[PDB]
Amino acid sequence: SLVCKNALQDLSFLEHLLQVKYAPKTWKEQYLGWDLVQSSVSAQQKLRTQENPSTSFCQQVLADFIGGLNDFHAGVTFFAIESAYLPYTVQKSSDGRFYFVDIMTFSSEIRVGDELLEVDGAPVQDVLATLYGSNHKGTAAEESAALRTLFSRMASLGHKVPSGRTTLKIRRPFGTTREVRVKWRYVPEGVGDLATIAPSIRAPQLQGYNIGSTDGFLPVIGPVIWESEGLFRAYISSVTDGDGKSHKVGFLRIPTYSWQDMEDFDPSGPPPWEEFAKIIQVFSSNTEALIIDQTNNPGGSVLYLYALLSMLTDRPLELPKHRMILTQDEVVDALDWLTLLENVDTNVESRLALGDNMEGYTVDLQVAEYLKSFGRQVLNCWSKGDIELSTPIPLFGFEKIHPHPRVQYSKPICVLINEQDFSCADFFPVVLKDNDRALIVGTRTAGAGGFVFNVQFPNRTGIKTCSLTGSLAVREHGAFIENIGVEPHIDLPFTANDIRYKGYSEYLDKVKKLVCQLINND
Amino acid sequence: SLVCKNALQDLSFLEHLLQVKYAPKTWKEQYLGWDLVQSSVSAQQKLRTQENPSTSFCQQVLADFIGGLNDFHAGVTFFAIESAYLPYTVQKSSDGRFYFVDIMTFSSEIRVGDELLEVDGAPVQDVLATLYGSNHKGTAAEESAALRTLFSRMASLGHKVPSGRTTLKIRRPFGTTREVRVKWRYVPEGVGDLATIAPSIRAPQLQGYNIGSTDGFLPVIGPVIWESEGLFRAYISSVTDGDGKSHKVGFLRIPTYSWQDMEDFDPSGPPPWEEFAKIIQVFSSNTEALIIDQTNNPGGSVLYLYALLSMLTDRPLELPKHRMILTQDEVVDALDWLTLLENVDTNVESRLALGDNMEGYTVDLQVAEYLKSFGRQVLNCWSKGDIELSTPIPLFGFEKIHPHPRVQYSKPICVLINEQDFSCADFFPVVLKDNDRALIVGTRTAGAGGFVFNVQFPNRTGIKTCSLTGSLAVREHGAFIENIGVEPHIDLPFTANDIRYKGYSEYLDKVKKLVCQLINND
Repeated sequence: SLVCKNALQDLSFLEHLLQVKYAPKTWKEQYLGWDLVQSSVSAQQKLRTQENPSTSFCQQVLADFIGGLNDFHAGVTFFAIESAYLPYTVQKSSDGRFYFVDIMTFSSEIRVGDELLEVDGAPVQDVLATLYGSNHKGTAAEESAALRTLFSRMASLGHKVPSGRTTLKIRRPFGTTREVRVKWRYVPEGVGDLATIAPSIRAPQLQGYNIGSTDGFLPVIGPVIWESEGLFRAYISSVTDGDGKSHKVGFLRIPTYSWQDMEDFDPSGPPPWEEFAKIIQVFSSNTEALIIDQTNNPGGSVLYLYALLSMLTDRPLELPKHRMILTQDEVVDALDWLTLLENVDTNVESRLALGDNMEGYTVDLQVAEYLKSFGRQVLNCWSKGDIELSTPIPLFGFEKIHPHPRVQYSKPICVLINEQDFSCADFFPVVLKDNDRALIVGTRTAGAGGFVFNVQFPNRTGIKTCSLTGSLAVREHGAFIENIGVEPHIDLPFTANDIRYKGYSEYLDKVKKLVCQLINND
Repeated sequence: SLVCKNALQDLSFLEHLLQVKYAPKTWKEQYLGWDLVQSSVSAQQKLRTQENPSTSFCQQVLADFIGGLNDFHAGVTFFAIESAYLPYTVQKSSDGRFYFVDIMTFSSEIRVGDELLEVDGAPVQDVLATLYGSNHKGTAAEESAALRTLFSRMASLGHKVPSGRTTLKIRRPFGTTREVRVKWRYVPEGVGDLATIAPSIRAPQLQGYNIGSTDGFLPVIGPVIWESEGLFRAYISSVTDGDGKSHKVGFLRIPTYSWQDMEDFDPSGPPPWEEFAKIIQVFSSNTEALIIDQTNNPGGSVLYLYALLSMLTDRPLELPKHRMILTQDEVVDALDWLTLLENVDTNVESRLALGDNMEGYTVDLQVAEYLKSFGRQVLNCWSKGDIELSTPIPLFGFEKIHPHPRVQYSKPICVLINEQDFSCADFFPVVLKDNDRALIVGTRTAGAGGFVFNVQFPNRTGIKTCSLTGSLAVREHGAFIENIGVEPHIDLPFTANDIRYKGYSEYLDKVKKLVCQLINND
């Protein structure tokens, strides 16, 4: 089959990429027991045993292949518009129950607070399992990612896309069970399937709960005495400990690290790191502690991550490093750095070459020194042959974060994290935890440790982008971040009660106690 | 050998790319007698047959492989910085002699006008031959392209970079012949040769005359009575025909079609197409004819090219079409135009969606209909399997160039072209000549007629980018532009007298004579 031959040829290329620039390969083989060849043959078998397989089929098989790496940064997108979604958002309680927390439509028999029991006569947990990847380990993170695709399928991601209607068995809060008939919002495929066209081909002739949400879903922690009216959701409340003694506590939500994609961001007005700074000043002056909600964050720019970290300390913070796979491509970046900073010996000279700030991070002679150090280390590894999985190297050469020159929050911090924190959102709590700067609370993060790089190549299988991880992050003490993530100091999952009434009062009550203990420092 | 295995693996990927998205393949096989598998096997031999090869050696072989396509748009750049340069510019006359026309250095032994006889003891011609591509066809375009690298060698382009002193043998205008010792401005390689690193690579272990010159190199054809002071070089001169009768003739130079790269261009200010409109309004009033200097133009933005062409006609012009190779990547681009203009149904909406214009080309409902038609034509081809080399299709669906609404030049035009006009500089004369709007004078254009795409992929051979041609432009009469380019009406090459005495008097006298015959409308 033409379609089949194309998929096998492209499968071998993706297989090849994994052997050239996939830094976590060795980790996956040892941690998951993953085997490139077997996994590859397992996919070839699915392609070869179909029957006039469709382009869609092949895309689905290739996505599962890359899906077997159990890597959030490793995936495959296709040139396919087909999709189907249901205007519902659910959240799972620590005791295994799924509740609707948001409905985006008309008074359907499904309301917020109802519990989801089945999908097409099958228990929700069993339907989710069919959405897991080949090497599913059972982490909360993989579970949640699967949940997110329960009501949002896209051919561009390799999902099977359903159409028509489906049955959801829901449970009302007063015990009434009802089977509800819902209809997928379906967008038909626009790219014609290559198999249908194959026989007619002629030889050439001449002549919110969303990840990244600004506000998040947590209700205020107590009476508000102050509130920011800018980009970020931030405010001051008064919490009374178990001794009727009031305390002023700051609350701030860091929604994403790709600052330009922030809801309501205006490229003409002042950058987001400047408004963040205005909020910290207020907090430094009028608060005794700071709660930072970092849940449901996709990550984004590292330099921005560093920018925010630099305003939450008055002492340098040690940073993790990355084991990299080097090619002459990285070597040229190294040389570019060294020449750009060649004649830099003063703070003024640093800014003249790098700018006043790098996405919020203050530029100094120290920044220029780190970057030069970075280029020298890349060049040294290259000449030493340490290029398959390099000695750990810090991004941009930054060994540590130095306190911002003007604003520095120095009181106790309590960061809230969850299974939907990836990339920089993994790093934020890692840095604060390992440097003992803050109390980490919530549930283990996703474990997406390594920078991504995308690869595009012409093909007739519909592959648009294959993204891969080019590094393996390692913490001060040796622990890898990939797949493990960051464990919180206090495991605090959401209960059925927190979710069922959308009050999260048991979660917030817990958070308030911890903070009070931080203040009273007992 | 590791560097060799890698080059063979990467060569095989380049070979594959040519079997998937290289539109002029069929044309190269029949017009050039080129054979993929044959050239490939030849490259493999050079690699294997080499005694412990270096990275740059392999890069040279892969560049020679791609150069065998004899396509100005097909090339390979490498992550390498080594390079050598000599501060001289040379121009070849029709009789086959090379005279210096520019010296970017101190008053050395070489002067403008001197004739270049040899380089490194070998005659100039033989030195150029070492630079020709596998399937060199003797065209002037190919020989000028090689001449451009005589004094500029870059490893980033796969050239062998020389260094040290060399000998240029020249001849003074009065007969004296001298051997001049010179030194290459040499930049050594900064990206370590992988072959030198191979033995120690450890296994992964866990934890003017330039193309695009604004002014060009032609001196005014007569006394300047008027002169523009904008970005372009334009003026009005009074050419007294054979009978002393003075005629006011304008002169305009179109340096490039990538307006953003123009000399002194300023984004924060009025666009080049607006200044072009200003200049034309002036010629419509104060000239009886117009000479367009379009030599040494690298091409650029198609829309911008249509913009300028719409301001030089009062009647519509037929446009060439393209035979494209299609993958779902292109099908998606097509669908995107269709959704973007899904609700466009009036002139006003057309501009709300596209802007008052697209790089100078007047936006109208017709324009939008053209774009939707383009998306529909691509979809139809896909559904028919006409994807290896589709039936001809106009870029953006633009069947014809519609005259600019505010400014149009009605009087006769003379366009000067040469072998260093590529891409859009091929189309400009092709459109005017096919629609009988202008007199084309000079020498055949390069013949680079197809759109390009760039491919990147991780590798240890140091390949940065590989550009390929994804389309074959076809003229109304059925002739291809690729390799053939466009032939002028009057063949007027630059004679030795034109070059040596840097006056192009023989040339400009012929141009002036040809003009007056047009103003006399005989």
